Amino acid sequence: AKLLQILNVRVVGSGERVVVLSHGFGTDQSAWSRVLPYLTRDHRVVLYDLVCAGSVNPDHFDFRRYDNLDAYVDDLLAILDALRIPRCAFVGHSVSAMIGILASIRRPDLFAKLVLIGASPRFLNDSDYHGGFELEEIQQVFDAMGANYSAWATGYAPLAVGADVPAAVQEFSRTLFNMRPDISLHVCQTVFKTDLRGVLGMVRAPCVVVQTTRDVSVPASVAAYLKAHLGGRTTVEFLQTEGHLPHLSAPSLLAQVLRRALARY
Repeated sequence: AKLLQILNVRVVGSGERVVVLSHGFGTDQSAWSRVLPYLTRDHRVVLYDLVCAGSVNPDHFDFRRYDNLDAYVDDLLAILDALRIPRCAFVGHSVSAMIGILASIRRPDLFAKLVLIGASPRFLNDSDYHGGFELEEIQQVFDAMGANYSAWATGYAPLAVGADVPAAVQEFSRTLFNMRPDISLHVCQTVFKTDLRGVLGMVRAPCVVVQTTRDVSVPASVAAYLKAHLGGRTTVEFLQTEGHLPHLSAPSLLAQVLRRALARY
C-alpha cells in the first residue's frame, strides 16, 4: 500500500469494468492523458508510474532489485492487490507490454484482456527472428546514452515519435529528460536482455496487438509473430499512423481502437 503513493497511483472513471494503463520507457502516466477521457465514462481506470519514471522519487530505484522485469510485475500485482481488484483489462506500452504478458502468466484469472502497444517479445535480432536491433547497434546506443544523455535523448525523441509531430516530440522529450540518466540506461538494458518468446504460448488471456505503420523499435513482422505464438485469442489492430508512441502522436486514432477493445471482456 506504500506503493500506492510511491508509484503515483490514480484511479479515475466509474463502473464495474477496471482498466489498467501502464506506460513505457521515457514517459510517465501523463502520456495517457489524451486517450483517458474516452475510457472514464465506461471504465474504472487505474494509472500508475513505473518505478523508473522521472515522476517517481529516484530514492526508490533499486538497481539490483529491478534487474529483471519480474520485479516490475511484482509492483503491478502489488498495486492491484492493495486496491483489492481481482479482475481487469490491462493496456501496456513497450516494456509494459512485456510486464503485462508476464503478469497474465503469473495470474491468469486477474487479467481478462491485454492490449499491447509498441509491443515486442524481444527487441534484439536472433537467427531468423527480426527484433529490430543487432547487439552491436544497441551497444552503440548504450555508449551514447552513457557519454552524453542529453545529446542522445534529443536524437532519439523524434525517431521514437516517428511521424513529424513536433508537439509529441516536445512532450516525449520532456519526460525523457526527467529521467536520471543512469536509471534510463539501466531500464533500457533490462528491456533489451528480456526475451519472452519462450513463454508466449503460456498466455491464455485474449489479446489485442496494436500495430502502427512503422516503429523504429518494432518491425512490422512482430505483430504477426505475437498473433502466431500467443496462447490466447489474439487480434492485430492496424493503426494508420507512423511511430512508436501513438498515444502521444495519434491519440484520436488510438482511442477508437481502445474503445472497441475494451467494450467487453
